Amino acid sequence: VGQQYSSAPLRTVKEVQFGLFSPEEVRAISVAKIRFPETMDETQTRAKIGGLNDPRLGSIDRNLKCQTCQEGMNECPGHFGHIDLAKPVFHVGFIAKIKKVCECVCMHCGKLLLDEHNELMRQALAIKDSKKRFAAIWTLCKTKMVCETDVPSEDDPTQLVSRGGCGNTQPTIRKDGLKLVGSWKDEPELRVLSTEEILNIFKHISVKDFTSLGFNEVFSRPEWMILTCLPVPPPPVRPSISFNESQRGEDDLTFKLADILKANISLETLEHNGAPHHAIEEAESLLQFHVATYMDNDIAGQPQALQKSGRPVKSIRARLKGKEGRIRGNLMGKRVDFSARTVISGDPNLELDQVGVPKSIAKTLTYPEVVTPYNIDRLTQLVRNGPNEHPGAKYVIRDSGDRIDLRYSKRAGDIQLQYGWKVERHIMDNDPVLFNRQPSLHKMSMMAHRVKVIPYSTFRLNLSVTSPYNADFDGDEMNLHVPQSEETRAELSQLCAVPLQIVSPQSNKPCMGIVQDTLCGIRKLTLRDTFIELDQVLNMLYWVPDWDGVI
Amino acid sequence: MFFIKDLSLNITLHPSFFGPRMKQYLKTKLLEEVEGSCTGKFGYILCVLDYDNIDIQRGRILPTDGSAEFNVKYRAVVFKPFKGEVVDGTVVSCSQHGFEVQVGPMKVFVTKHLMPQDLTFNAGSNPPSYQSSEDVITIKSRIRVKIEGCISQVSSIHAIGSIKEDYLGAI
Amino acid sequence: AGRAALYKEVYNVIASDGSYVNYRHMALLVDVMTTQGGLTSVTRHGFNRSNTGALMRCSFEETVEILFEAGASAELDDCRGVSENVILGQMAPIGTGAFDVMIDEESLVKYM
Amino acid sequence: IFVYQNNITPSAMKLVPSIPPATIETFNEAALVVNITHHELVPKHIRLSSDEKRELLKRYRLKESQLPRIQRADPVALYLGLKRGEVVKIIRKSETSGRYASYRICM
Amino acid sequence: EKAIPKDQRATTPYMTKYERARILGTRALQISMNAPVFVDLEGETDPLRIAMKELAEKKIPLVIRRYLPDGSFEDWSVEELIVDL
Amino acid sequence: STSTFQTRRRRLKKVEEEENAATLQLGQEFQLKQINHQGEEEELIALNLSEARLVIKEALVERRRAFKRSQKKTREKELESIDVLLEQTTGGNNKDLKNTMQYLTNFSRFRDQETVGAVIQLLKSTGLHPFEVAQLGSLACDTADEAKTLIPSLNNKISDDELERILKELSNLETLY
Amino acid sequence: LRFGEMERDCMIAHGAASFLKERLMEASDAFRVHICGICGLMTVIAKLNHNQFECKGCDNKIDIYQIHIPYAAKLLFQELMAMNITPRLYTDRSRDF
Amino acid sequence: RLVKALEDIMVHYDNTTRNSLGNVIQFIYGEDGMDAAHIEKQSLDTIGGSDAAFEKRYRVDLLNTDHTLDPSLLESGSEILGDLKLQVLLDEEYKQLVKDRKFLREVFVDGEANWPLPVNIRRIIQNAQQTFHIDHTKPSDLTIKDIVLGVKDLQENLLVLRGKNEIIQNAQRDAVTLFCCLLRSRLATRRVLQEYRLTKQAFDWVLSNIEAQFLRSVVHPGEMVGVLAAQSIGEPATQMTLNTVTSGVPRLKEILNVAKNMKTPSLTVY
DNA sequence: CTCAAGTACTTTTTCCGGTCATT
RNA sequence: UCGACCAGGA
DNA sequence: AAGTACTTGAG
Ligand SMILES: Nc1ncnc2c1ncn2[C@@H]1O[C@H](COP(=O)(O)CP(=O)(O)OP(=O)(O)O)[C@@H](O)[C@H]1O
Ligand SMILES: [Mg+2]
Ligand SMILES: [Zn+2]
Ligand SMILES: [Zn+2]
Ligand SMILES: [Zn+2]
Repeated sequence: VGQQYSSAPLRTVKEVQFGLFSPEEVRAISVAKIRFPETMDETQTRAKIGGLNDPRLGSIDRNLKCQTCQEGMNECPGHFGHIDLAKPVFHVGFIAKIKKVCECVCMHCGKLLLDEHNELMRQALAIKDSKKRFAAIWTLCKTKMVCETDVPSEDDPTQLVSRGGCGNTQPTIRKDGLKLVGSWKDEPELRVLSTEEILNIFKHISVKDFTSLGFNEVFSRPEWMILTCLPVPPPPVRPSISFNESQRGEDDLTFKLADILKANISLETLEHNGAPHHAIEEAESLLQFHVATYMDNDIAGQPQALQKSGRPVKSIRARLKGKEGRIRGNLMGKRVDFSARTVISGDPNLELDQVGVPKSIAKTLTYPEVVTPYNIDRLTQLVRNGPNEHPGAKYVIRDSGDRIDLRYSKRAGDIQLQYGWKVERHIMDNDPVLFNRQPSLHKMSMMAHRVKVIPYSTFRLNLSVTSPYNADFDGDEMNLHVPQSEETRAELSQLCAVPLQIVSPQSNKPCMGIVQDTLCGIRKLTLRDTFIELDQVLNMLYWVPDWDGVI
Repeated sequence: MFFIKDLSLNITLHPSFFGPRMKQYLKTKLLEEVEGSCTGKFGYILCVLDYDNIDIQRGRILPTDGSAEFNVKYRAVVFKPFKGEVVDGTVVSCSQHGFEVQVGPMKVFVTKHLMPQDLTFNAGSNPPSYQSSEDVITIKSRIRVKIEGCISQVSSIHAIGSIKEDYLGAI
Repeated sequence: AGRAALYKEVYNVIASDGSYVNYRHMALLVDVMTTQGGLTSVTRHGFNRSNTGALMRCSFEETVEILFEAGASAELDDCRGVSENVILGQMAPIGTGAFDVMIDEESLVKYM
Repeated sequence: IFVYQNNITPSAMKLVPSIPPATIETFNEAALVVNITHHELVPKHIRLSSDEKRELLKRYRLKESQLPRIQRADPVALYLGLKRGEVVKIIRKSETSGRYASYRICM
Repeated sequence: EKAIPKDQRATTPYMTKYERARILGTRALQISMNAPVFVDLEGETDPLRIAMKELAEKKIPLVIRRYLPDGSFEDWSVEELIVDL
Repeated sequence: STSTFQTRRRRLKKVEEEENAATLQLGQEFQLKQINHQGEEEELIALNLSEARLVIKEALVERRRAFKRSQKKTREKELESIDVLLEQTTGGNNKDLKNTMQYLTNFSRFRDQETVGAVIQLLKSTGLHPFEVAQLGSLACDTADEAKTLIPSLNNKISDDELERILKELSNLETLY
Repeated sequence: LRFGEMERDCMIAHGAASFLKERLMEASDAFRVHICGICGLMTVIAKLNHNQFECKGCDNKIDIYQIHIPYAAKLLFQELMAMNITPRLYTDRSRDF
Repeated sequence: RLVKALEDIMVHYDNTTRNSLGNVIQFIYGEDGMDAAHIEKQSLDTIGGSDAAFEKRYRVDLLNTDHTLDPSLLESGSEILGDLKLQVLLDEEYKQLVKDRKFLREVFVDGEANWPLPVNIRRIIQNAQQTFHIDHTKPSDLTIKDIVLGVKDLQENLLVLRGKNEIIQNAQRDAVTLFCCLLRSRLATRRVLQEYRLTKQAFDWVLSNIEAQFLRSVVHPGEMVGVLAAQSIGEPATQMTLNTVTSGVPRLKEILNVAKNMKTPSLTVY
């Protein structure tokens, strides 16, 4: 888990503070200045360029060598960089909220179009809920098309009282792709509001006013919805797919950043050099496009920013977007170790709470047991049995913290087990295991079972536990999970065990009874005409494992 | 200057020590960590006071490893130096660069130029001295210094002092 | 009276296919849609819009947008929901983790 | 309480909060023909005193938000002239407990 | 300060299914971690089977901190809690 | 690392505290008003050399008693006697506490608890910071000019004759060798 | 095998908290990061062999903790940051309730 | 959807049902605070039947020579006649049973007397008979006081909510309301003596095993009551499709979506 | 300056070998 | 060692 | 497909 001892105290996350990155912070957080669209290859040399993809950042080639931070690959997380944009550009996500904030504040002095003077406004400001308060204030100020100098006083409407200065008509802002256009006024004046324009207006919005809107003085100022300083994610986020030595291969996100950096370098040259004024707006809108397209590529306005192939390009949004997305596909559900799955078969000679585990499966799955004086002697015979005998073990984990592969280790024959060590041993009869059958629409679809190591390649299971799983033996497969803790074992054996699951709370009745052969035969056996002679009766009685011994 | 400070420490025990003499090991552990320590925040944690009434509290068992964590609240004698703080000390080291003075656990180095002009180096002596028209400063001589500044070099604090100002110097 | 009617209708769609569900479960779903003061749909439009954890709500239907508005309005997540702990890889405050376990020295010396 | 026939001028209806501490309530005749509170599905809602309420939140260790809410516009809330923050104790009949009582804070 | 006094406790005097399961697992893990045992292991070797004897004899030295929705809590000893389950 | 008594958190706010001095601006940690074990307000505790030596002695002496309980089933000479107790109650590797106990024994002005408490009653009636109150009990001064130069916090806080009355009572209170 | 969302729900229903954790962490993703106690980000340039911790930008070389989170959660927060969103992780509380 | 809506809802150590915000959904789980596994359908013989048959079944009149408990039912039967003090006890008893009847007929308007409740009382009496080899020949050792006061006292012990205040003690009183109706129905002085034929010994055993069973039957704080409920409605619906007026999956969709324009709006007018 | 209609957006059960191109 | 299509299982 | 959440447009 992250590997190697750290002196830093171990804590649990108790709060998650969402906010926006301020340019100032993006610069401070950054380890490298990222200025070249070229990843690596310091002209031919197979070493990374001091300008993108480790201009200091994370690491490649499994080199501890990671900007003196050492560690490397499994240990060192990524290290963020930055790229200073030539002009400010909108963040795709906040594009609408920027519009809605412009629709609320005077586009000249930055004062809220509505004041404590308007009675409906006082009521909207009284809203406790940050999002509902924003909503009410917007619906109110969108209407106001003038930054009033004076409004009638609370007493007589005859005498007017002066508020925040300047007149100025407010534009009727509308979206046009990734741009904001106004309509001030026979016939109106229609121009595009610049990213810089919006910004200096937002920078002028007072704390009182913007905190009256969704925003937070410390964590999310309205001005931070516009991008000035772009954060460069490290390689662990955008890994380079190497398919030999010579076969370089970089990620999609690496291409888009290089493209932003390509677009930037052009815009900056046009400005810092002979400004052609109307070519600058072209190179500016291109930067806007790329920064947009990198965070979102499933945008309303048709250009899919296709990679020359015919492929669209995975935006950062697309990465997290549910089922397969980082949230639903990587965090709400994961692929797991200590798992097994094979075809299931019905066994009448199994206990309700047992599960037939094929020796193959028992020999691969492992429970890590701590070398305790209680087990010390048994555990040694398992380690000495090795990974090939059935009751055996696969690894010995030392106090030092280092795995011993009994399959190879020159000392596999030896090993004098010290206490406190762990012995990853083959699953044995009566270990608790979580057994399940998909689709798992029940508390009962997953139950804890005792192991019974048997020959032949299927999971054998008692026929009366068929119903809760809703399993048939026409080629159904089932999943097995092996707990690794002595406390996790208890969890299963004490809450999830099959005997416990017998009476179901969804129906207030038992979810498993006698089925098929045993049910058909129980009727046949019962009825008054059925009589059993001594010879057979005695065999019938012996068959009851708890028979009192009384004929 | 020497303070008494009400402090805490989160020690994490291991199940093997969940025996009758647990408190003893925790108290003994607190001392290991805390006593003789030096942080910038509180300075030198010199001695844990009132061993008898050390508060261990109820320790919480951490999930997936039975190890229990206790916030051991306590009280200790600390030494935290400051700028402008006047100290009495003894000379330890002495070179052409100046002389270092031991002030409690900490050392205060007095630069050649943070001394009066008349007081100059004398290499030709065992031990090497700083000689004045009247005074003589050497490896066992007692001094009074003004702490001009502090630095927190890991598990220590070092200061730069002056004996240039009035009422300061040799004692 | 809304709750009454809502339960009545839910109950009958279940009883429609013979199937029996113990009151409490339908009662709970009905109670949930209701407590808010109105009829809260079991959609992204209804439940997923409440004052619950950002990480918890982004775990269903409107993911990236939920998270974007989290930053833009500086949301603070309690980390009280199951979903949040599951994202954080922390022992959820669920059943077995709905309480804390302590060692008492008083009893540790008493048991020897 | 002002009981109108068909309507009231939007001019006239915007004179209701003009006389505090006192309050005004508009009701249409056709709406009042039937006492909706008498219906099968409508349980007994009961207004809680400042102290009754204060005590409830103490005993259930609740913040005002944590309580299930009744809308101000709610037919029964209108019948009892419920004011923002007032709490009603709803006594209903249970197929499970026999009698179960909930509470609703005003909107 | 949140912490209900012994005399003012109001939660089930009985141990929950979830409580017993976490106590039994915790001690099992601890007995396996090479912790000291407050019971006669009468030929016993499985730490859960040991932890069970300890809870049976009510010689488990742990306390459950039952947290209430307002943060306040009640501390109950495994010695205190009734084990009908 | 050892955790404090004060809990005044810095939510995102990077901005750190200003420099420290004898403008009596110590840390946030070393404020005048601070949090007690009971969660009470309590004034900063600052000790002078000798007030500080006796406190450490008291603790280790009663720790040696606790170490002997558990194990059931004159300046030149005060330095050796102290160094013996250290070998018995301290971890040895506490190089700081040895140098400190030597410094305190060879720099303390008042030997006996009586003379220390008398100095404590004398000064703690001026209403000066525990800093000034301790510094006055630490550095031996003759003039109110001497005192007010070295402890430049004092400057307007006390009368020149008043401070000198104390300085001259602290002299008559100084322990011999 | 994929321990699906459905599979998680059953474990919740059961009350197996410590198990759910073992599945999702120990038996998969489980990773260790060093986070800063001022700006709750995975910054901390933690050279472990030397025992140096530091979060430049906060200048803080002291108020640094270590958390255990699923690697994909590390990844998530890094992706959110790349999108100018600050998912600040704090190991204390403020709000109460 | 049902799962993601209900996830975070669980029972807290205060028997209140709350979400991740600590907002109360149910004040007590399923209005009764009982774990659904520990619930069996049981009849309420106070609901149905003629008003005559009821009086036959439960009325004991120690002041009337015909309607007394026969001295073949209990030992005290002979000296019990005319005991105005004990008739006072038996009057409250019956008066409460009549109250009960009115209440139950109020709750279940159709007269349906078979409802799922905790503690299967039948099985407890059924066992007491086979346990104590109850001979339906000899008279009982029980007193009118033994039965009447015994049941009264059992009730005070069927705790769900513990709270020493009055809001909680009233909430306690309320959650048991129906089970007590069932309790008093089944343990009337007449019914215990004439029907069951219980010895004092058996009665104390029945009384303890009701308390015992009841207590176990209550919900456990931590119970993931939220998820449970979602799968309990979910699984049926998912099976009610997998196997080969708007109703079923489409109407359930209508309901959960709080669909405005619904397909079959109807209005039943009485 | 109200309210009808047109505008756009976002969901769609769970787990579990071959062939293509290109990384 | 990367992920898209197609074909399948309960 | 069915909400939502807006613009766009008539009287
Ligand atoms: N598309 C699908 N999605 C989820 N589960 C499925 C599925 N197809 C089949 N199943 C699972 O398989 C179960 C029934 O399918 P089968 O087993 O193939 C029919 P059978 O039981 O063999 O005979 P039958 O046709 O007489 O019922 C379902 O209840 C379900 O659990
Ligand atoms: Mg099948
Ligand atoms: Zn690194
Ligand atoms: Zn203006
Ligand atoms: Zn930081």
